Amino acid sequence: AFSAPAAYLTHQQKVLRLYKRALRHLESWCVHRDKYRYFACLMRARFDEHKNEKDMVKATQLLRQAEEEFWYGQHPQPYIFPESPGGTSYERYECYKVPEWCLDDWHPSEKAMYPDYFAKREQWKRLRRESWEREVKQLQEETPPGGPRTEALPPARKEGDLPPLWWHIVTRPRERPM
Amino acid sequence: NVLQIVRDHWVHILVPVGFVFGCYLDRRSDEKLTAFRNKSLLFKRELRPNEEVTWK
Amino acid sequence: GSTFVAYLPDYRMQEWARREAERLVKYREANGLPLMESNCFDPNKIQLPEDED
Amino acid sequence: SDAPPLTLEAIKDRVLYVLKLYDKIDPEKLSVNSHFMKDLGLDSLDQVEIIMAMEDEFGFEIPDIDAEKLMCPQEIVDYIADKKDVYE
Amino acid sequence: PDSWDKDVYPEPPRRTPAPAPQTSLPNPVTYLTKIFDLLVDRPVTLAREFIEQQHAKNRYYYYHREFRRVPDITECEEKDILCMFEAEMQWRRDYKVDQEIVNIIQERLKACQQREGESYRQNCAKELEQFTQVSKAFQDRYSDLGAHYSARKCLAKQKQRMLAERKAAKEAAAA
Amino acid sequence: MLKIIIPTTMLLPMTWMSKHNMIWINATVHSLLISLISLSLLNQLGENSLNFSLTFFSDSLSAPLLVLTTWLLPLMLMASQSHLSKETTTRKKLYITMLILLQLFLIMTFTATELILFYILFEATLVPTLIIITRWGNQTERLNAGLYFLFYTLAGSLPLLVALVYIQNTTGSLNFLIIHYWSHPLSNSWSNIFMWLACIMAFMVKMPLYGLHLWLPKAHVEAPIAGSMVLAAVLLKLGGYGMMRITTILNPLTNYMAYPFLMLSMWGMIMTSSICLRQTDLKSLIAYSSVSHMALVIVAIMIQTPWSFMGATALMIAHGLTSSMLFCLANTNYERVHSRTMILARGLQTLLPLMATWWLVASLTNLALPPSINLIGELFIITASFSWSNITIILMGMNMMITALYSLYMLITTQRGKYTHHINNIKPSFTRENALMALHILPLLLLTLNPKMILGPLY
Amino acid sequence: HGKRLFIIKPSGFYDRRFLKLMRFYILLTGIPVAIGITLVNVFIGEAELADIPEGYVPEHWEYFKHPISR
Ligand SMILES: CCCCCCCCCCCCCCCCC[C@@H](O)O[C@H](CO[C@H](O)CCCCCCCCCCCCCCC)COP(=O)(O)OCC[N+](C)(C)C
Ligand SMILES: CCCCCCCCCCCCCCCCC[C@@H](O)O[C@H](CO[C@H](O)CCCCCCCCCCCCCCC)COP(=O)(O)OCC[N+](C)(C)C
Ligand SMILES: CCCCCCCC/C=C/CCCCCCCC(=O)OC[C@H](COP(=O)(O)OCCN)OC(=O)CCCCCCC/C=C/CCCCCCCC
Ligand SMILES: CCCCCCCCCCCC(=O)SCCNC(=O)CCNC(=O)[C@H](O)C(C)(C)COP(=O)(O)O
Repeated sequence: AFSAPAAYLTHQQKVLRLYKRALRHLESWCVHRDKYRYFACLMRARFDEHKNEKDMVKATQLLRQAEEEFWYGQHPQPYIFPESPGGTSYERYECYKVPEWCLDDWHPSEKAMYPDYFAKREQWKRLRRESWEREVKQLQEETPPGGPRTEALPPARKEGDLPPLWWHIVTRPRERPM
Repeated sequence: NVLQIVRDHWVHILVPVGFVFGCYLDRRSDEKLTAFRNKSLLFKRELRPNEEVTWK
Repeated sequence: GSTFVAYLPDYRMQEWARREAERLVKYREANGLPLMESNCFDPNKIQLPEDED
Repeated sequence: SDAPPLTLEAIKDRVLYVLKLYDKIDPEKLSVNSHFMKDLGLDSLDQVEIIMAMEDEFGFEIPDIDAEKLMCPQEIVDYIADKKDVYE
Repeated sequence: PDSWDKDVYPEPPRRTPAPAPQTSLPNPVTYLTKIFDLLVDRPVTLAREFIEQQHAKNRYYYYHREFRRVPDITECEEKDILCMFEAEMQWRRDYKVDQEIVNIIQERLKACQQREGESYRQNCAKELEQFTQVSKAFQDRYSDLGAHYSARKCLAKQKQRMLAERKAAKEAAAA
Repeated sequence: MLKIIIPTTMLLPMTWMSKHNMIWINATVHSLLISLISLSLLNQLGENSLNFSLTFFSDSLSAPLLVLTTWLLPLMLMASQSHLSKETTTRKKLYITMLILLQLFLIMTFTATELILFYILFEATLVPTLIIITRWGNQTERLNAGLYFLFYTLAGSLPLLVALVYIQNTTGSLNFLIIHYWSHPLSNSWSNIFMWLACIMAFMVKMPLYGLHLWLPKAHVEAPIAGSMVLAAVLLKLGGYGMMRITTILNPLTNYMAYPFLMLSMWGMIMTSSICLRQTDLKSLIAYSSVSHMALVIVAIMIQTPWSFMGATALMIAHGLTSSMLFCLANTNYERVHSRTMILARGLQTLLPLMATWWLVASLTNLALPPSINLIGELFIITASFSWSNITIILMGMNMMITALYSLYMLITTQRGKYTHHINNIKPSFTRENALMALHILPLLLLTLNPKMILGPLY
Repeated sequence: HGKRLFIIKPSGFYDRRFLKLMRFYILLTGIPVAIGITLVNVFIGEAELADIPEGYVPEHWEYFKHPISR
């Protein structure tokens, strides 16, 4: 989720993803641990048989054919972690995620409470104002001509520099704000 | 301060003056529809010892 | 305004109608009359046109 | 909830625990910064099985794109700390 | 209570059985209702007495309005607007009175259905027939007039019904 | 009746002689006082009417509409106070003058003992609305919307004047009282058919009827907040009032005549409620919901039974208040976002909780939740239609379901979910806006305690 | 444990202020009205139906029961 995506998925990426999906769905099928371990090792062994195959056409024939088998026995109700995109608590706490700039709209009587927090916030705002002005030039000079080719950002290269476009990545609300 | 706040707050008096004027005009227009006063079949009534009109 | 609307006098005559109906039914039951009549107006004062067809 | 506020020490301890119960690695040779491909001679399938164990240990599953480019216990701990917003 | 007439809304004598304790165990209902009386009914009763003596210290009366009888729409000329106005007002008042009469009969029916409980199908035949009769009468007078109803429309409906009745009677006699 | 009219006229010199920074304060206070004065008219009789004079009378159909018309002006002033801040004093005074003139025309329209006076004022209300729409409008299509609104109305109403003058030439009077007492049946003739059409289509266009409803989305979307409020709350009810007043002469021709309209409205409520489901605009969605409600009111008036009339009156009042509240909420969102599209600003409940509560209450009262007067009118009209025909309920059923859907849809798209990350100019809701919503919503929940006060003359 | 973290939330000052103002004004007018209604009901109210004396005609406001209505 954090890393930028690639222009495509290689054959080894596809086989690894298929291995991951198949092993997760077999764990969903095999509730008990010993049965799952035995069948997972049997599946791993079966998987490793075609490991040294060099024919690309044959390589294409492998896995895609397996994918059809995976689709046939894909356990229509697989196990999903609670916070995963299919879990029962996927977006439970998105309603508690309040943006940071909202604090700029607080009444002064409210800002009277928590003064140290707002002082540190002012220091953060100063740092952002300087760093963004540096980052604009840094990204303008480092970006390839004709526009970027991959949505990955370069790190900071000087001493006082900060990572470009950092304000909204560092200032995430929290995973569980309340 | 009187004679100073008046020049700025004189406008407020207008709506109530319009209301009392409208009430007076309503009564005056009412005064012209008395042709059937104390003459309706449902309310023929004999006047009181010190009464001149049933309603004004 | 809500208080004024709540305590508006009975110009719709609902309690008046209830008392009128109460007195009327009290009288009708005693006389043995059959409650409310089918005809809204007395037929003796209605002059139908004779058909002769 | 009543969940203790887990820290970096606890995360790293549990990571190394899971890795030492991985019998394909002898415990006395691994380290915090030890690589998976070269320092331990593990297959890519072994790495994704390590990812399986991590996901089943911490109760959350890592996306495949991030998982496939995790080769050290230290960077795995750093990633999971970033996900869980760990202070110290 | 004297607030309402007993003949208009009749009620049975309301015979009630006597307590027959077949066991020596003290039932909770009697003690519970006694403590309820002591803690609730007495303070409410004294508050009511205070309010009643406060009311008696100031006394005033209001009188039910009485209306004269006015010639109806049948004693009105075809274009004479004053008598038609008076007749329309009288007809509307009579319509309101009939609505209240039907309301009273429906109240009687509902009270019977609740009071006689499980044997409501037999012990409320009198009220059912009473409501059937009054509903038949009321429906004949005003059912199809609709919105913008008037005394003239009601009179026309009555005339149509009575010509139909007269034709039916003549045909039956001459059958 | 002049005790209400004269203060409304005096509102103009008071506004124009006001200090440059005291117009809003003076206008709101005196408008609220005039509204309080209007409350006296509510105490109606079961007898004929409140005939004040030869020119004006009151009725329990006219009294709730008059009270609502008077109450709407302070709300419109408070809503307009925001976006007219950077505006010269003369033009703000002109805006207030136009609002006052609109109120005066509506007040004289609703009493109107005579039909030609009613028509004159009914069409006099058109000019201030047109000027408000085409002058203080944001987009470039306000001119086209004003043209549509003017010409639909005039095309509908020009035959009405000819029909009225013909009716006076034949009968001899256009007075409401005389017409009611001297009503005579209309023979089923081609000339009578066209007279019926001329008498009905003018009020049908302003409801508006499903076939003729195009002007309304344009006029509502392009008008300012005060214009939208006055269009949705009062101006749509003029057609219903006119139909209820003029239908007496029409019988017995209405039964045969009513079928094209009954079918158009019963299918158009479904069509517009379904259109509401796929909309990218708040204002258009509210406009189509208004069209559906007024189609139901058309059905109620055309059935022409007592329960139909009571339901139509209650539904008109409830819809006026609810639609004004909905437009106010949409305008509060727009003044922050400047986009007026639902899908852009999302998750506003997290940022504005009290405003989200107001949204919930408005959507619930638009949904016709009992025992609100919205459902009172809904149920009375539905029962009358069922007595008219046992099949109508099916259509009505669909309508209810669809209504609820889009209502909650509008509640879910803008208030629930995740707030858009980029928008950062969402400031806390002002006291003025919260007061506006409270003053919109409290009368509904007060009126549900006394429904007979808005059930019309056939109660 | 001293792990008290800061809770970022929108400013509720204005909503609370509006609610307090609305309650204050509504009560400011309703409490006197409620007190007056209670005093009228307890002390003066609840007239009881009578018969019109012969030769006397009542005034228009004497046909109502509640004193406030009269
Ligand atoms: C914040 C959380 C809650 C705190 C508050 C708790 C207290 C809750 C109590 C509030 C409501 C709960 C229900 C209690 C109801 C008791 C009062 C009720 O009985 O009075 C009603 C009275 O209410 C009024 O009838 C309705 C209000 C009037 C509405 C007019 C609107 C106000 C004008 C503003 C402009 C209009 C805009 C819209 C144009 C149409 C009904 O009276 P009614 O049974 O009949 O007879 C009264 C006695 N008589 C016989 C002597 C006459
Ligand atoms: C576009 C969005 C909606 C706009 C509004 C639409 C609503 C207005 C439509 C008007 C409804 C019908 C008008 C006339 C209805 C009369 C009844 C007729 O349809 O039934 C038969 C009539 O037969 C035929 O219909 C004759 C008329 C045929 C010519 C009419 C054109 C038909 C389609 C045109 C529709 C276009 C409307 C819009 C124009 C711009 C009955 O036969 P008959 O017993 O002999 O006549 C009885 C009437 N009498 C007693 C007066 C003699
Ligand atoms: C969409 C609205 C519905 C339109 C339905 C029909 C559209 C097609 C009609 C186009 C216009 C036709 C113009 C000529 C119509 C002639 C009708 C007529 O003359 O009847 C007048 C009739 C009797 O005539 P006399 O000679 O005086 O009687 C003596 C012998 N009995 O008297 C009247 O009732 C006068 C009333 C004026 C009739 C109205 C004419 C216009 C059409 C009716 C309105 C319908 C269109 C409304 C437009 C909708 C836009 C929102
Ligand atoms: C319960 C649901 C049922 C699911 C059905 C699943 C079907 C399983 C059977 C599929 C058979 C196959 O192996 S699919 C055959 C696909 N072709 C190849 O595997 C050729 C070269 N292999 C690679 O390149 C890999 O990456 C590898 C070397 C293994 C590791 O790589 P690392 O060194 O970079 O970790």
